[PDB]
Amino acid sequence: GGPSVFLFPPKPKDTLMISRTPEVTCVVVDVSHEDPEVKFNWYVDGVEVHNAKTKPREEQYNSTYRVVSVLTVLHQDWLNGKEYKCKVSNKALPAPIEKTISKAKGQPREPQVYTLPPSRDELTKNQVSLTCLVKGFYPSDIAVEWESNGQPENNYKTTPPVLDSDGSFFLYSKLTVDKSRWQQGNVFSCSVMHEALHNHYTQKSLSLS
Amino acid sequence: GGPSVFLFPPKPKDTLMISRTPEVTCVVVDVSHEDPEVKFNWYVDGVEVHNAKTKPREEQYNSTYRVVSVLTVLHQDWLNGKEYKCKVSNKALPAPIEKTISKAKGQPREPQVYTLPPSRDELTKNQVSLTCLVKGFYPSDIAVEWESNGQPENNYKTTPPVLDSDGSFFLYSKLTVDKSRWQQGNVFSCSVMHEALHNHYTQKSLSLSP
Amino acid sequence: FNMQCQRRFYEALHDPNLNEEQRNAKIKSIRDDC
Amino acid sequence: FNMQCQRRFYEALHDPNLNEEQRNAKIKSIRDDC
Ligand SMILES: *[C@@H]1O[C@H](CO[C@H]2O[C@@H](C)[C@@H](O)[C@@H](O)[C@@H]2O)[C@@H](O[C@@H]2O[C@H](CO)[C@@H](O[C@@H]3O[C@H](CO[C@@H]4O[C@H](CO)[C@@H](O)[C@H](O)[C@@H]4O)[C@@H](O)[C@H](O[C@H]4O[C@H](CO)[C@@H](O)[C@H](O)[C@@H]4O)[C@@H]3O)[C@H](O)[C@H]2NC(C)=O)[C@H](O)[C@H]1NC(C)=O
Ligand SMILES: *[C@@H]1O[C@H](CO[C@H]2O[C@@H](C)[C@@H](O)[C@@H](O)[C@@H]2O)[C@@H](O[C@@H]2O[C@H](CO)[C@@H](O[C@@H]3O[C@H](CO[C@H]4O[C@H](CO)[C@@H](O)[C@H](O)[C@@H]4O)[C@@H](O)[C@H](O[C@H]4O[C@H](CO)[C@@H](O)[C@H](O)[C@@H]4O)[C@@H]3O)[C@H](O)[C@H]2NC(C)=O)[C@H](O)[C@H]1NC(C)=O
Repeated sequence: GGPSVFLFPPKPKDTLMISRTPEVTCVVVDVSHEDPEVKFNWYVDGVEVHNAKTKPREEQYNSTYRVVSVLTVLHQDWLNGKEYKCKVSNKALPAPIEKTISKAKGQPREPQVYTLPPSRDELTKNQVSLTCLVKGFYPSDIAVEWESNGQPENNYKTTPPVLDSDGSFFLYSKLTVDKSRWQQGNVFSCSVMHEALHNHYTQKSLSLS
Repeated sequence: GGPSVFLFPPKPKDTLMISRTPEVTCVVVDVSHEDPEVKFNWYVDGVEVHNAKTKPREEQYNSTYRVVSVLTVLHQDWLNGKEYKCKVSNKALPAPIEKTISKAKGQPREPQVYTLPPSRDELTKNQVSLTCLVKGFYPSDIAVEWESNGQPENNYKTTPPVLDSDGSFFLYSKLTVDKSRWQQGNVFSCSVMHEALHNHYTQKSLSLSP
Repeated sequence: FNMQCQRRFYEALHDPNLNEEQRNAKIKSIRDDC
Repeated sequence: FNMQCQRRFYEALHDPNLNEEQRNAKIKSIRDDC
């Protein structure tokens, strides 16, 4: 067989907010119980770097092993196309495995946010859904969140980026609330974080006139 | 080394509309040139069947092979949880590979359909989006379409079912139109087909009213 | 589509009166009928 | 979250006057400041 490798990109919100810390993660699965020594080699646009933080291996219930190296990156570097290569070297492997990832190439496109109130037919229920349509953005890397009264509402579920017919993406975010909170006229806001948004952020409120 | 196998379920609409013909598909990749013989064996809840239609292999561009067998199924049978096992036998196989798939288990839940008109902020554009939130259904097998004036509208795009916090799924369908058609008061319908819908069908209309 | 066949189908499929055999038989008939 | 650091960050990020080296430097600074 052979241990396997998967390279994971940073979280959209991590690359956009200067507060957060974006990291590219390198995972190694099917790591042999007898030859568990795993060595990582990280490279940015060719040049090797050494500030990756490798975590202690861990036997997986299927009696194998799993090792993970986390490379912290620069929001700019990721946003600027820089390429991140992870090179895994192990015994049970003829030659070190290599995986490379970078941000999607292509003209970014500022997203448009629209807040839709619940359908009338839904007011018969005890909870109603507030929708936040986010369309025409690119690349698909994006982060949607809801809040009210400054506080974050967490009972929401965003769909994953869907490719539209014009080559851009669009998704929808459904926040679920108590009819009571809604009809009471409270104000909710859908915030979107994207690279093509001024200051990588925007908001749209939603309530009952 | 040895051929790989993938079993694909029928299309939601094919198991729900009595018109169509639902089929489970067995695909085999990695067949070898000198070791090219593929034998399929189909089973429904254990019992073998012999009405699968195997297609002519096709030498893959990556120098390997791809053979497919299509088994026509019974709408009911699938909708009832029957199990479809495909058994692929080849020489490069120590032992025949088996794959089984069936409808997702769990109590069906009737989807709720709500139509949302465009956001006000969108009326500054020449094309607006008519949204169709479909929620709380189970299983994820579902089919949404749009229409108007009895005719089907095709400039829409549906999101894949998303797992909600209550174990059920929900999705959204965005039909895009010319502001003119919408403001002119035309009436559009979002139609949903699901096993948990009376007659596997339902629709909700959307137009101008304000 | 032929909403009537879709109805006869649904009906059959959920007829608590028939058994697997009868069901399949009744469904099939609606299939060929349209 | 500081709405100000996000502003200085976006700012520095698209400053057409700074080069890769300077930008990094200016950005890092914004990072350490908050
Ligand atoms: C031994 O057990 C390992 C760990 O298993 C535990 O965790 C889960 C995986 C469950 O199985 C659980 O029951 C076990 O306790 C197995 O590791 C997995 O191995 C598979 C096979 O390669 C990996 O599959 C990949 O999955 C990713 C999805 O990534 C997800 O990321 C999140 C974080 O963001 C993780 O938290 C999730 O767990 C996922 O890992 C895919 O992106 C990736 O796709 C690519 O390869 C496939 C190959 O066909 C292609 O089809 C695609 O197009 C892509 O190219 C791939 O499917 C999975 O990530 C591993 N899980 C972990 C935690 O690393 C191991 O496989 C198993 N081995 C044996 C012999 O049993
Ligand atoms: C030889 O070439 C075959 C064809 O390759 C494709 O891509 C390029 C490179 C060309 O060669 C083209 O001819 C062709 O388009 C390879 O076959 C492919 O093999 C992969 C696995 O190696 C198969 O992946 C599996 O696909 C399932 C879904 O695929 C769907 O999408 C494709 C294209 O959109 C359709 O053709 C299919 O009909 C399907 O609709 C997917 O479900 C599988 O899931 C994987 O992940 C889950 C995670 O849990 C895991 O459980 C599962 O086991 C899989 O790991 C999987 O991704 C792919 O279907 C197959 N393609 C076709 C067209 O059959 C062949 O590998 C290659 N071999 C070599 C040695 O080169």
